Amino acid sequence: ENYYVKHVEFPQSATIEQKVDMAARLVPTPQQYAWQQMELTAFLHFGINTFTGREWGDGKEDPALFNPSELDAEQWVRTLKEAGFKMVLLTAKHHDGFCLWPTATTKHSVASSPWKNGQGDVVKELRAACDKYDMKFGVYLSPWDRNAECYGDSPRYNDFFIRQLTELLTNYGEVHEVWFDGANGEGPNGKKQVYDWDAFYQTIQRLQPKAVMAIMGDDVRWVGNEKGVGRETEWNATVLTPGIYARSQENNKRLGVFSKAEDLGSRKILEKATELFWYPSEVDVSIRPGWFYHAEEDGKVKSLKHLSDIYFQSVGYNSVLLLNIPPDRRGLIHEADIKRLKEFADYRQQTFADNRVKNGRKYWSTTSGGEAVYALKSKSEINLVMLQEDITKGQRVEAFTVEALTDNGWKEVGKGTTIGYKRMLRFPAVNANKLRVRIDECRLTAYVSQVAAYYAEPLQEETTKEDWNNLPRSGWKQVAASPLTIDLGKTVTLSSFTYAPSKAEVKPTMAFRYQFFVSMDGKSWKEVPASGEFSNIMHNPLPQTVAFSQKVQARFIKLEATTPDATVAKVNMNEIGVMVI
Repeated sequence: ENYYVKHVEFPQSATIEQKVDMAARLVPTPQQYAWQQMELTAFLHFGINTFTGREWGDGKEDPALFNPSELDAEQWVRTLKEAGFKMVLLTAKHHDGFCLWPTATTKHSVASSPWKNGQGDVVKELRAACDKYDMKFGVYLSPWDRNAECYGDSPRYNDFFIRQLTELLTNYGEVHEVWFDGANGEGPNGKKQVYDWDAFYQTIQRLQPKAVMAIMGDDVRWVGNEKGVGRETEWNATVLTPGIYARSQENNKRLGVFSKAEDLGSRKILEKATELFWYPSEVDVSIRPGWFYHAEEDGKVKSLKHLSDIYFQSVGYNSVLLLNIPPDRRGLIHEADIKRLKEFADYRQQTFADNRVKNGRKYWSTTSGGEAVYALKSKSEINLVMLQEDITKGQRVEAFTVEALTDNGWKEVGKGTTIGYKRMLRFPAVNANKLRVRIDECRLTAYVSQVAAYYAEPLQEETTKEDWNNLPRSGWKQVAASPLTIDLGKTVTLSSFTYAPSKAEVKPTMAFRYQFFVSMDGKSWKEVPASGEFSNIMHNPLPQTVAFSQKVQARFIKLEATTPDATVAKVNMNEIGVMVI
């Protein structure tokens, strides 16, 4: 049994059967395998953009603006260690070109900033904190540089880039990941850099034998979006050609593949492929809407439910999750982010504390149609199953089914396609005493190395914060759907009600003409005087607050409405707000 490390070329008139056989035996390097094991890593977007409020800087920023008031990289790393992250990855230089360490290559760095009298080095402080907490360290060094005069004079910039890279990879200990962002906004006009990606790779390999080269790299593949969503069917043995190879643009176009594409490795797409790459997916997403810190987003840190969903759709979908948490203008991770990271870590810890499968590491070799049964611990209730393949021998599983043995027989609890490094399936809780896994389809013989099962507490979405409703709807009860009639849950005095079409979107069924009524007992209804028209709502579906002439006492409210077409409107309780005095 032989394996192809990282790349395999199919012989010129290989049959699909031969391609499948070779594909099944394509395997990660030790560095790629070690990377995969991390699972959960942290991005730190920090730089001059933190101080200007921009997501992308333009290269004209004054270094004087870089001035963190109380920077503490130990606070960053302690927070992230405690939250479960296995590496921290710093934006040493973003597209704006401002360097966070005193590089010999340019004046456009912390050396030209007032921070610590020009004597600072953020990269150094982060490395010292990683040293203290035994945290792995990675660097983001933007290929696109909007400050450097030599950008787009290709050989000069390539040398410049290598000199920056060499500093980062020489003076700051071991580096486990080097991130080369593909983003470039020069556009059809402006500067045209031809990067020497191979020389950059040779530098990395010489200085940092453990490192993987990511994104514009052939070690780690961008998942294809920034929203935190991987693929249910995730082939890390992939036809997608790393962008750093000169042949990539033509070969990817010929196969109809690109980073965001749906299918990057099915047998169907193998048909026109002439080679295959071990090039595994990394899901990058921010804890906030933006990558850099904005105070405006302090109330927009992603909810626990959303972060959990991201986890299940990343780590649970055979990707590594790289979650960004941006330090602020103090040079600290903000309190809101800290609290939410702790919540997320506590949720994962609770969820994975008690594996209910006994003997789940019985290594299982099977071909298509094979089944394996696993006993559960006494009195198990489960709603989460985790599977792994032995990817040291390739990625092989193509379809599978999972069943749980109840008091009243086997119940199907999930179905999937790929497994890979790790695949998790969630389903409604069941009480069961065994689990059965069936490999419906696989390449060659599949090797399942673990099955595990858990009870994950179901999480509720966060309540949307609305400045036009100050009586939480958790206390309301719907009395009637049409006309929408609502018991607010106690007697209040109202200054207004608001009608907010769902998603602020126009629809044929929206309210236009209306009468609003109030009652103390839900039987005797008094009309509240109002214009009776949500004027222009069919061209502007943003919320409309109807300010009352008088303070209005109410226990129950009722909205009678017709649509722009004079039909009966449909209104949901979530589209109504009130302001209590």
